Formats: sequence, C-alpha cells, structure tokens
Amino acid sequence: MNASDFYALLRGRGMPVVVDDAEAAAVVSELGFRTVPFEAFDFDSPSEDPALVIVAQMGNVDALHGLWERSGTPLMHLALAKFDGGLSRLRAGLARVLAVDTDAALKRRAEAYEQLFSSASVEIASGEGVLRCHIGDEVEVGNCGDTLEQGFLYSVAEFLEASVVNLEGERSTFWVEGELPFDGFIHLSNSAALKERWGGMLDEFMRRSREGANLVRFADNVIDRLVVGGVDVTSALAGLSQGEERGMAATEFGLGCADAEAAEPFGVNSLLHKSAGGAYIGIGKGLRIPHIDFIARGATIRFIP
Repeated sequence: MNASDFYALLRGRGMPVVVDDAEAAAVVSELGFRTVPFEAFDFDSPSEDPALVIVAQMGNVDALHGLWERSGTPLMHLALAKFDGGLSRLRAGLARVLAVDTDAALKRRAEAYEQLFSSASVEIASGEGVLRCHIGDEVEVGNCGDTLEQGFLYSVAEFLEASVVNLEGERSTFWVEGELPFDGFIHLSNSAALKERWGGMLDEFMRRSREGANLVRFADNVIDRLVVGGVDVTSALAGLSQGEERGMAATEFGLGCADAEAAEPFGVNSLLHKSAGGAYIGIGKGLRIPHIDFIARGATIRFIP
C-alpha cells in the first residue's frame, strides 16, 4: 500500500493507533482514534490493515526497532521518546500530522529525490550563508519510495522529506562545506543512556537557539564552528563528540517537502521539524552521538547539474 492512502486512512480515523502510555492513549482517544496498548497489538499476524505506532517511552524503542522485517502489519511510527516524550509534543505532533497536505508533500519529495539523484551538488542559501553539498556517483537514501512494504517501518516524518545519508562511509554519498544560518535544531537519541549524557546540554542549546543568531559552519564535511543564541558553543559540542562515531562529520542532508500548516516553533524537539520546508544538515547517528539536525526552514535550494 501507498503512503498517501496511509495518511488518508489516518485522517479518517480509519486505523488503530498503538500507544505505549495511558495518558498519551487518552489524548489519542480524544482525537477520535481507537487505541491499542503497545504490548497488546498483534504485530505478528499477516495483515493488510495498517496501524500507527506512537512510542512515548524510551524503554520501548528497542522493541520498536525489533519490528523491522518482522511485523505483519504495514506501519508508521511517531517515536516521540527519541526526542521529547511529553504530552504537549504528542498533542502538537498529532495536530501537525493530521494537518499536513501529504499528497503535495509526496509529489515534492519525489521531484526532490530525482533532483538529488541527478545533481553534482546542491547549494543551500540561508540568509547570507551558502552551504554546498557535493553528491557522489552512488547516492544513499534512507527511503525514496512512496509505498509501505510488508515488514518495514517508517517514521511518519519520512514521507515528508527527501534526504541523502552517508551510510556506508564518512562521505560515501556526500560531503558538505560552507555556512548554514539556521532557525533551530532537533536531536534524536536511540537510548536512555545517550539522552542522559547529551540531553542537558542539547536542551540548553535548544533554549538558546530561540534567540536567533544561530550558525553552523562545515569545512571538509566537519563542523568547525557552531553558534547558538549568538554564542560560540563549538567546544561544548566537540567535547562530548570527541572519539564518538564520526565526530562532527555530516551524516545526513535533506529538504523539507511539506507545507507548514500547524508546524511547531523551533526551540522544542519535534521530530516533524524538518518537514515544513527549507533544508537541514545533520550530524551523528543516534547511537553514541545524537542525530542532530540543523534546520533552515526558509532556506532556498539550487541544484547544480
């Protein structure tokens, strides 16, 4: 089945919503959905009927990932626990998911991937800055399709963005250089340990980013300057990044393909922040460095053949 039909069934309350928290379940029930506890949903039996999985407790993220290639149901998920599991993020996140024009987003995403596959480089203009993303001959993408294949899981945000990833190597697909003034950032952690080591500092950066004057600069694919709230914080980030994963190397670049209806303000850690236009550049893998995306919501994009 198609992503477009999935989003249509979701807006029509035509599928169950699997939830791992009773308070979140009550919020989802108030929006008109049938809710099923996470431990109670039959993920095994083959089924053509889809479901949305909302994961608000970090303790269930390993179980969510374990559904990969095992689930009998077409699924998307909203893994709030990896970002910020609070109820306000659930309410706002669901408002955004139910408001976005997903058909237009899927068309823009298709066109963007074809551009990313046919370009030597991409220029991202944000204020006075220009970030250049040089794309290689073999382009790695997390997901360029429009369908939900059996056993695969997808974040609800996946079909609203077009992204290329340095999956195999530090620059197996692209490398970046230049400056990106940005509106805000988000950060994804796949474990409680990681979120505890990094969250205090990143939430402080998040707080300070609301005062604008945010800039990330890349040299030879690696951050060499980070400014948040007009304050250089490069050494803070480098201190925790030291010796982990690929340090401050760019791991992902992408374009937000959706409208901005009910989009949330920067300064909260919403997994939907990349989708509402512009472009973003990311570091980390979410394993020993959070996957951090610096987002320029109003950036303009030029593809170079």
